Amino acid sequence: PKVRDQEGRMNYYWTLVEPGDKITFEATGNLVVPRYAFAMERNAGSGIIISDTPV
Amino acid sequence: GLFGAIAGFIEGGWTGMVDGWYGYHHQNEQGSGYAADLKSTQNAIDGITNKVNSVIEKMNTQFTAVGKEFNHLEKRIENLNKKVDDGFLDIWTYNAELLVLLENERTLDYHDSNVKNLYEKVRSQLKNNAKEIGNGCFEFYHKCDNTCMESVKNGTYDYPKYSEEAKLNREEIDS
Repeated sequence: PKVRDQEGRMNYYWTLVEPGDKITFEATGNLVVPRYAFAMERNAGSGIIISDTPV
Repeated sequence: GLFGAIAGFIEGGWTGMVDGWYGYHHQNEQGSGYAADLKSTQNAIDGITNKVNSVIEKMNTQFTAVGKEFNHLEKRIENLNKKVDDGFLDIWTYNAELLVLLENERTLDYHDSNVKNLYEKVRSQLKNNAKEIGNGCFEFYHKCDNTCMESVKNGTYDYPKYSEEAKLNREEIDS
């Protein structure tokens, strides 16, 4: 069904890469390759808040 | 209340007594005035601080868990999460309200007991040498100077020392 002027669909995926691990890509079509990835470290005491309150 | 002294046989408080929770008011030839009883007030302050500590010290602040998000095919675990959140909230809300109510009743009774115990200590000492005139007040059958007054507020009052005096005045109105 046409959503936002588009009869097609795109599904977005994600994963995590361990240190010293290789990730491989292989396709003959229909691949939207990553360009900008992210390196991160977990804090502990953080979360997500849904609000309209000003900052 | 539970011990009959506060709002009981001692009808009201002393606004003019600002330096303590319990104590005495005296009146003799030297002078008058309110004076706090250190021992009862000091112990009671320790007890209430212990009581408040025993409630709040173990209520350490904690890190609240992340508010979970679920999709349309996760209603069962969404409801389970809602059941968990609601279950804990009801218990803490009900217990905290009920605990404070029960604790507050004991706090007032504790103050009532300390007044009654303080009154009994004085009554146990004076015996026939003074007349119980109600409202927690004693009228002496003998002259009690400032030095004599502190002996009553100490547990030292010498009944035989004023007995011969107080006996004569007692039987004088008794006859």
